[PDB]
Amino acid sequence: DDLTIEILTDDADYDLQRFDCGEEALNLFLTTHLVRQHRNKILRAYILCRNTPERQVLGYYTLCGSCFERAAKNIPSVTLGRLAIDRSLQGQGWGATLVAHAMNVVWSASLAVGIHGLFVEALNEKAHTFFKSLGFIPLVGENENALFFPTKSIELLFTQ
Amino acid sequence: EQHRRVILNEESWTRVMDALSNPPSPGEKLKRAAKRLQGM
Ligand SMILES: CC(=O)SCCNC(=O)CCNC(=O)[C@H](O)C(C)(C)COP(=O)(O)OP(=O)(O)OC[C@H]1O[C@@H](n2cnc3c(N)ncnc32)[C@H](O)[C@@H]1OP(=O)(O)O
Ligand SMILES: [Mg+2]
Repeated sequence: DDLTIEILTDDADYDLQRFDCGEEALNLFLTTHLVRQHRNKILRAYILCRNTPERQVLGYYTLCGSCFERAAKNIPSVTLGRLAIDRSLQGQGWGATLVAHAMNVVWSASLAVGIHGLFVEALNEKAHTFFKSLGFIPLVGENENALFFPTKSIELLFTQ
Repeated sequence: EQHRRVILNEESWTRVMDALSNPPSPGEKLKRAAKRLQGM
C-alpha cells in the first residue's frame, strides 16, 4: 500500500484542506486545531497519510495522558479523544488499524512508565458500536461516552 | 480538559476494575487490524 501511520512531524507540511470523514467537527478540528494543539503539547496527533512528499492526510487520531478516579483510588491511563477516516478509505478496515496503532503506542508507554489502560471517546452511537466491536468495555451513566481496553488485553494482541 | 480526568460512577468503576482482573481476549476483528499493522 501507499499509506503509512506516523506521529505528526513537527517541522513538516501536510495536505489537510481536502479531508472529509463525513462529520464537520472532526474535519474542522484537523484543518484548524490539530497542528497547534500537538505543537503546544496539548495532545499527541497521529496521522494516516499517503507517504509522498506532498503528504496527503486521510485519517488521524489523538492521544493524551489521563487518569480515571471514582466518587465518595486513581488509575493512570491514555485517552484516544478523536479518531477520523476520510470517506475515500471508509469500508477498508483502516479505522481499526489506527486503533491498533494507538494500542501499540499505549502498550509501549506502559512498558516504559506504567500505564494501566486505554480509554476512548464515543460521541455518537455509530462510533460506540465500532469500539465495542473492537472489544472496548462500555461504561455507564455519567461515563456513557467512554469505553475501556486494559493494557493486559493490548499485550495479548501483540504477544499471543 | 478534554477526557484527561475520567471521574467514574460506581458501576463504570467496577467494569474497569473487572476488565483489569479479567482482561478481554482480543476478538477476530482486532487481530485483523493488528495483522495490517504488522505489514506496515
Ligand atoms: C455518524 C454518521 O452518520 S456519519 C459521521 C461519521 N462519524 C465518524 O466519523 C465518527 C468517528 N468514526 C468512527 O467512529 C469510526 O472511524 C467509523 C465509525 C467511521 C468506522 O470507520 P471505518 O474505518 O470504516 O471502520 P474500520 O476501520 O473498522 O473499517 C471499516 C469496516 O470494514 C471492515 N474491514 C476491516 N478490514 C477491512 C479490509 N482490509 N478491507 C475491507 N473491509 C475491512 C471492518 O469490519 C469495519 O467495520 P465497521 O464499519 O463496523 O468499523
Ligand atoms: Mg477504512
